[PDB]
Amino acid sequence: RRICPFTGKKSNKANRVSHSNHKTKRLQFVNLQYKRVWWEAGKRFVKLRLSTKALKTIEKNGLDAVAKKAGIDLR
Amino acid sequence: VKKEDELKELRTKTNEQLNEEILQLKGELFMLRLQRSARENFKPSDFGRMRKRVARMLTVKREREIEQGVGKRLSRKLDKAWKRSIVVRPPPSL
Amino acid sequence: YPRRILDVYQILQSPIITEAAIKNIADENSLLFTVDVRADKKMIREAISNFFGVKVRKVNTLIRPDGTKKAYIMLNKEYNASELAKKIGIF
RNA sequence: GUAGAGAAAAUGCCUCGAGCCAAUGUUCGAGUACCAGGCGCUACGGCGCUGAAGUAACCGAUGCCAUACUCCCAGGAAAAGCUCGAACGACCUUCAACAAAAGGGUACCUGUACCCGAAACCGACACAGGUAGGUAGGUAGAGAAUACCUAGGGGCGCGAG
RNA sequence: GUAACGCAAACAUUGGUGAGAAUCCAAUGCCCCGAAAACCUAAGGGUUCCUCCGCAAGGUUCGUCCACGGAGGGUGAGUCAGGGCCUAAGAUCAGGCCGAAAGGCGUAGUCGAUGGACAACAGGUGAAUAUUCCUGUACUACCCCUUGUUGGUCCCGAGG
RNA sequence: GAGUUGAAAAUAAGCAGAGAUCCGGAGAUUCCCGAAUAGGUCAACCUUUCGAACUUCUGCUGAAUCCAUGGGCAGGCAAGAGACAACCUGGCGAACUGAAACAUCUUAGUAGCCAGAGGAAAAGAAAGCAAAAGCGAUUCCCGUAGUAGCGGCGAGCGAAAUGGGAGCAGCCUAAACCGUGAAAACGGGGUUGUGGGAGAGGCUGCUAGGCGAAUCAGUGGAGUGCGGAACCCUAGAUGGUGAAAGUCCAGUAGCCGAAAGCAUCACUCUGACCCGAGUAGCAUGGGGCACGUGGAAUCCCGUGUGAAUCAGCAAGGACCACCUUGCAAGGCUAAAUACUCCUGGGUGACCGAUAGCGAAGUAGUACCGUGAGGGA
Repeated sequence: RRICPFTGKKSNKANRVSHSNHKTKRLQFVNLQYKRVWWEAGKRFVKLRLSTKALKTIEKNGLDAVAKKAGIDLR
Repeated sequence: VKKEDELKELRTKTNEQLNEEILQLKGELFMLRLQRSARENFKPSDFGRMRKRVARMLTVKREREIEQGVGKRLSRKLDKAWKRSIVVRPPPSL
Repeated sequence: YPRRILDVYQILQSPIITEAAIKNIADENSLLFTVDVRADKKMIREAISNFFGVKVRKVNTLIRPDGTKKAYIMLNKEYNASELAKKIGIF
């Protein structure tokens, strides 16, 4: 599923247009990733699927601050 | 006869009702069939009696246990356990 | 835990009354009955033995095509089915 | 039987009335029947009594031996039942679990009718059609072809000129 | 009131039944099939099976007859077949992965015979069932008791 | 309150004034399949050890690592699951067609599928309208108006404010501060616009019922109609009855009635500090607002950047200045509004068996189709 569990971001609809306006539909996906994060208390790896902006939010406000807004934790 | 039935069997107490119920649904149900009992000796009201008799019996066990508690889940379970342990035997008049 | 399916005290509907059954009473020393469709051999033999106080060498059962189970109930050489069935109104 | 982490498989020891593997065959099963034919029924169907001989020779299968033998390459299912067995890990354990012996005693569910090389399935039809498998008699013949027949089954549901 | 009446194996007679018979039953001939047009099964039908009655409709004619209509009956299993055992192709799939939703992949398992594993034969009987009922003679699986051994049982490692 | 034991109606035996049959409210039972749920399955069966399977609740435990998570065993009336005509919310999303062809555009965010929930749902209490005059959350009708506009400026698409109505209702929460370490996790203090904060000084109705006026004859199957003579009316609504009745019947106007259950009323400021942040804005790619990127505002989105805090921030159709208006990035909320598988009451210049629902007869039946499905 193309959903970041933290930001709640989805893919977006887009009628991506030619020079002549002969449209289609396609999805502008989210810039997700499988990546390890570093928990403060535990001090372990956490193998998660996040957005790029999720990283920015985690580096802003420490994991547990962010992770309360998506109920599930302790893997 | 009808209005009497509560005054009859609300006095008889549960373990009395077992053998009462069974004896009722035993003979005067089963024995009255067989050849439809002597061919001119049905008295077909007897089927009307016993069917309505046992149904009045089973209410008293049930309607008593509501006051205690139970609530139809346990009731069905103990109906299986009770029903599991029976053993048919000759009815009265045989 | 006894019965495949629990059914009843009841089970036995009625004995079959016809010309084949009467002859089978004399020949095989055996009764003939209509029972529950969900009636077992074991169940029938426990019922009829425990009812009349008679022994049962074997029971053999079939389902006539409407869906009502009829059972031949055979009796030991000791117990006499002619006189037994006489006192249940078949003779 | 033994070594070596090793109870099975595997590296070396010995020992085998030197023999095994089978289908048929001898007996009981079976002094019983079954039985060709005779002696009486009484009207549209079988049924009571009696009851002889019951062996040999040759031919012989696509059947069995045989999951046998030879040859070939394209190299020919799984899993439980079964038999060992030592572990470790659990349970059930001294009104008990596994082995053997005659005699006892005990015995779940469903299918079973009838058609099924078809007037009953499949083809709209009581349709010259289709439909998996089994059993395979005699004479002639290489033969499951053919021709004529047995057992068994039929004369094709408009007829007359 | 024409074409047709579904193969060119084939019928004939005597008697019977009955309101009525080329067509229904019986006998006698004759002829046809016989690696079938014979007798058993699997699938499928789904009561067509047997008995007594009826003949409006159905049956390419008739019809006293019927796979037709009405009424009543008929299918008996420890050993036959399946399931209560086993697995293949395939199916579904806990946790797991992936996907707007619906869902897709996929392991552990679980289903799934067309295969493995398992114990019965003859004679007899009867309108309609018979390895099922009867008679004889069998076999498989359990509970007794006589000897016993101290553990069994599952998992589990092998043979097969 | 008088005869009953369903429909077709026959028999047999029963139950009925000590009050059945019936009618209403509340309870009890409810085989098997089906969310199906002990396990399996070819729905209505088979196997069992007889069990709500699975998940969050709640009691213990104890993996690979301390804690923890997975997992295992328990108790559990045990919340959830499925179904449901239309209406409705959200997700995906056509094409034929129109443009006399056709790709922008139109069909349309329509049909369809998918998910969700209620009696309505959604919206909703101003970072809003509007213009120097003012208005005060939504939603629906009349209107403005086919006007302003947009548009291969083609086909077409098409607003809003002012104005008249229907109906009206407004709330709560986080931090700055406080206490029991500290963003261990809990209670109090406050939440507002032409700036605000804390801090320091039983009542009625419904679900059964009840009482309820007044006509007689002649008329040749039968009279309610015809000629005759009456009467009632707070009853001349209806349905029946051998032929059409205010007075034959059931009724109606009018009054009476509930054990039980459901609905309804019952003074200062350091201008300290606070003002919802990866947010707004910005670059770039889009969607949608009547508005096709156009001078393109407003609203929402992928990518990358990335503020400020009422000496503030946003809007007023690029944009800057000055005015005016409001306070975004947390939530909740009745009504007016939409609809009919359906219940009760009423009505019809509606149908009358080729009509009216497909269906006036045991019709989604017979029948056809492998199946979806069609269908007398």
